[PDB]
Amino acid sequence: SLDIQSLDIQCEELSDARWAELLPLLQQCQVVRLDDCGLTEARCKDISSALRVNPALAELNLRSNELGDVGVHCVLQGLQTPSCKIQKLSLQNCCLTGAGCGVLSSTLRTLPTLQELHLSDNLLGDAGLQLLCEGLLDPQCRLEKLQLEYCSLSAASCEPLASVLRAKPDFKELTVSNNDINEAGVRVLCQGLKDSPCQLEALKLESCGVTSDNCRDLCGIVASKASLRELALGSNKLGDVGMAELCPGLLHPSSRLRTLWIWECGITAKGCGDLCRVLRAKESLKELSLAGNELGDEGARLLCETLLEPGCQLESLWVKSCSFTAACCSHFSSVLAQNRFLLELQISNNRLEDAGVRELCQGLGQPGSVLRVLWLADCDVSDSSCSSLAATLLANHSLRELDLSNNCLGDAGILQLVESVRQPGCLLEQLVLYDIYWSEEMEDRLQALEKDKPSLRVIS
Amino acid sequence: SLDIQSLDIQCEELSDARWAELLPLLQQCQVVRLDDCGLTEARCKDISSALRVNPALAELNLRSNELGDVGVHCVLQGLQTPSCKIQKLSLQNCCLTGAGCGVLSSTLRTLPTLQELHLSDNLLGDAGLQLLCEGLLDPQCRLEKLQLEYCSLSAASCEPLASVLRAKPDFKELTVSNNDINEAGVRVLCQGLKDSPCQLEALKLESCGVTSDNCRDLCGIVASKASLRELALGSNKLGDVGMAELCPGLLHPSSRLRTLWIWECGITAKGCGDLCRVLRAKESLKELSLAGNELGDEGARLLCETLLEPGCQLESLWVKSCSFTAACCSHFSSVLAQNRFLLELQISNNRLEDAGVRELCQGLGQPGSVLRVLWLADCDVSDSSCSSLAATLLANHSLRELDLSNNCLGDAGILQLVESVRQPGCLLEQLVLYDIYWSEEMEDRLQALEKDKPSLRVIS
Amino acid sequence: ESRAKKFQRQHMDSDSSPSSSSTYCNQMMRRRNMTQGRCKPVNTFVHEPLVDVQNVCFQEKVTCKNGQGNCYKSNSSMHITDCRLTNGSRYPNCAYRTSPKERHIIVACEGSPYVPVHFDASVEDS
Amino acid sequence: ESRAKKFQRQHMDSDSSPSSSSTYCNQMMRRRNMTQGRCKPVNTFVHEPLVDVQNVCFQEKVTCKNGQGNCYKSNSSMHITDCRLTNGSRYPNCAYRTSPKERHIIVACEGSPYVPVHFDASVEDS
Repeated sequence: SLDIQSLDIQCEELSDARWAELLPLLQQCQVVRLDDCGLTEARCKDISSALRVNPALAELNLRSNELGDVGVHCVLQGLQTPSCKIQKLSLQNCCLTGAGCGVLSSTLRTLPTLQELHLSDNLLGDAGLQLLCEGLLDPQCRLEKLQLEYCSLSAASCEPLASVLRAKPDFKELTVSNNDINEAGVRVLCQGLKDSPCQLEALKLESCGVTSDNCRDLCGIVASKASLRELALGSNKLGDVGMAELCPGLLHPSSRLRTLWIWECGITAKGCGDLCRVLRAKESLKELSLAGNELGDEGARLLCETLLEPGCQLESLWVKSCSFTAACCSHFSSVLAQNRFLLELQISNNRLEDAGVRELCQGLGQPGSVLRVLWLADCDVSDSSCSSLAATLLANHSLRELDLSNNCLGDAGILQLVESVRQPGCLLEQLVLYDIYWSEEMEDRLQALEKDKPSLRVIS
Repeated sequence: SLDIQSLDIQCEELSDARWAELLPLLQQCQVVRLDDCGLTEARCKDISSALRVNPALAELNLRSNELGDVGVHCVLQGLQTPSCKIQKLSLQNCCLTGAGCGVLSSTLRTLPTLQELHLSDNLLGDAGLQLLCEGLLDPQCRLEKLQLEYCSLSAASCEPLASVLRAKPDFKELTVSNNDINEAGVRVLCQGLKDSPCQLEALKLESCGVTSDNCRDLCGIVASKASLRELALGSNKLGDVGMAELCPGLLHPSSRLRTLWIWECGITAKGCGDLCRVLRAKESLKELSLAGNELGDEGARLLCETLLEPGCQLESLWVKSCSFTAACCSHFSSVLAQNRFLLELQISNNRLEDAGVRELCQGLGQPGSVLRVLWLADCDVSDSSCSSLAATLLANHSLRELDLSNNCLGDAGILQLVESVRQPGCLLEQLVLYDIYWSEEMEDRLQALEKDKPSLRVIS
Repeated sequence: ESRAKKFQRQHMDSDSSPSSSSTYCNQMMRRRNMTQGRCKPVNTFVHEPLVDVQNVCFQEKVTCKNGQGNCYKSNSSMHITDCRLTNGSRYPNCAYRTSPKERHIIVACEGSPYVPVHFDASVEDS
Repeated sequence: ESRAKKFQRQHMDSDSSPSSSSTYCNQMMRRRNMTQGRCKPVNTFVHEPLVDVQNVCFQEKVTCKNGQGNCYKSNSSMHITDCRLTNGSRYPNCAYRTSPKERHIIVACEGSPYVPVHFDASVEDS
């Protein structure tokens, strides 16, 4: 037999009466998530007792509760019975401090089933982190995934983390985004990964003070870890020079990196050129974010050129806020008309205008087009554009999701979209319309449409 | 706020008190599965009344309970509320008959949120099915996925269904496996599809009396539905001539078929060669089963040649019971050493022998190899290839799952495996060892391995 | 849910301090159901009494961004917090930058009673 | 769970008819926990009283498939059902062909009491 139960509560105030009703579920569920539910120390003692008797528990997520160091202590005590099989634990945003790290460190020595630990948004500091790493070095610690985003860590934390990476051949994911670990901290971690036999799958160092020179360090990692699937380096001053030092590693035959997150990295049309050589050579690279880089219309041309030749098998391109204008849209139009791999284009927050959007609609309207998701939020789309969009919604049949949020539409534009989406032959599943003013009359028509066609989700 | 709860019970006898404790969860859960739990009529009125006050319900699965036409009728009334949002409903193996199809059909007209309906393993018969299609035809019926396996349908059921397909532009999945709809029924179904504007995603017609001539009908479906992702035609007498008729459609520029399931279709090396023309030309084909076809070593050679050419990006190959010998192993060995797309190889039930297995190990042990899952059950493997298997489990680091079920391994060979998999350096996550005899002492050792290294699941 | 109650859900936070901390938007965007299905890209919360925001409907008439007539700019600057999705965010991980400030607000107003149903813009004119 | 109780779970079905229907294996492989994580590819159930299978441990000693000594072939042919996973099955959808037959069984025996802990094979010698 099999009996699998899960409980996932978010952003609810839980009365004493509801809490009493939940306790037997806490004793039974494989998965318990109680996110932003106002949990206090006293509830942490109930949680502790319930988990002591739960032989089924594999996942516990208490993020965004003011547990504090005392609260976390009580919850960890609940994991210390011989029956505990927890595999995943999140204590993100739980008011945990350096003062709670001793108790977490000792616990982590005694939970060999535990594979994933989320400690982000907790003020741990370097001393707490160092104390933690002592537990993590224990042969009984079998952690594979560790998230330490916004933990108040500096370069002093990187030596301890490098030592944990060296000790764990089974390590899969490290996130240290939003800690000012800086050039020396990034170098020390990279050496740690290079030294380690771990088949690492994901590394995230976004907003870490990663520098252009650190791209030589990361080059080494991308060249060295054929297991690496995801590399996220957004909000660092990498520059075109950084791209030039990274791209050699990305071009190694052994690299099969799937996802590259380099939004807001100081990249321009020139680094975009370096990346286009990678796109053309590496069909493994499926998802690319260049959002918030000043690529301009020349960056867009270079990307689209590569997207129009055999080689590139990119599936999702995120190019929101890239300083694109209407003048790049004939190139993206050809891409949508011809490229059979690209399924998702996020081009929000670009001044494409009605002219540019109209051109996109022309390419996507061509028979044989495959695009599934198109994000066109804040692209200066007016009611003019809506006739083109309405036509494309009936001519194209691959699109499943369309985002038009935060554009200057009103009732007349939306009416035209409605007249297309209402039809049985329109197969659109999601239409995103945040931040758009429509009348109470349009609101009712939308609610009517929702009710008459529940397969279409209209989000606002 | 969000409150998402689920309950999933399979193969469990539920006392009147256990049932009393569960029933409140039926009022709250987004997903309710109660599979083979001895459900009765009395329990159906309970379910009905509980579900009527559930505003979260998206999925209801009551498979393998003897509900009967009456039980089912009861449950369905629980679903007729103005806030019903049910999207998926399974009544598979529930003792429904044609007698209960009237009410089901009428109920189907009243649930526009319903997208997916499983009716497999119910003796519906042609008359019952025709009564259902009357419901399905209602423009208020918004079903996109319908499974009717083992429903006692004949060719007479295919024009009713063809009419439904013609009526539904949003239709996605049709399964009619294990009904003798035969050459004529298959033709009629394909015509309904060709005529339909549906962007169909999955078509399953396994054990349906599909003929070689029918492959010309199917060829037209594959050529004309660019949305098609999965085509399942196993256990049909397609033959090499059928394969040759399918190939032109599979080779169509527009086709992006992802999954092709043609196990036990009378295919030999001849049809295999025609199929290898499709594989080398269509990188979109990711999963292929030819299990149970007599391909022989020539068929293996053709597949391996194709897997060593650029355009083939197959990720999973299922060639269990394909009359391969140890002679095919040098070909597969080169694939494992050189190919960078293939992640899963099922080669069970082939006379590979110890010699053939060591050769595979040589290939997998090579630097740069990527395979994740290897099934070698019943491949005449003995203790003599265990030093090779043990060595590979340390030299290769991509493999995550290994199936050695139903081989002639003893304590000595198993011990060599344990010696490898116990090491922190070994990143295997699943080891399958069904029908293998080991001592009480080996049993103790394996149970300890399980406790001591819980990231590794040993299955038997 | 009226667009009037929706305006309250998405834009009113009377009882909170003006000086929002760096984690306010991640919390509030979630609590007020603007991160379900898709992450709302930008949103503004107003830290003023509900009646004060409602009165704006009787203050200076201005043109809405979409060219409709019935928007109104507040007489006075109000304590607001802007929430803006980061350029790295990917559903279901919606991260927001929090920016509290004092600005005039522009809302659209509709109905009987005549009430805010849309947050149009904020204006820094001092 | 002891090895002996494992053997009862995986291979004993004393109470059911020898003439298993086409759906027997689908039901039984699931109920007896042999479709968790991975579908067991082949299995045999014995439709004889537990004492009859236990008696095999005291019959003809034969070599086990893997070369161990303590396997026993039953003097009598017994009512069995073979369950074999179809060639198209893919976890979690485990489908089985059901084949009822009469055959001698070979089991491994261990312990005190000396009981069946492993189903080794069936034999057709007549």
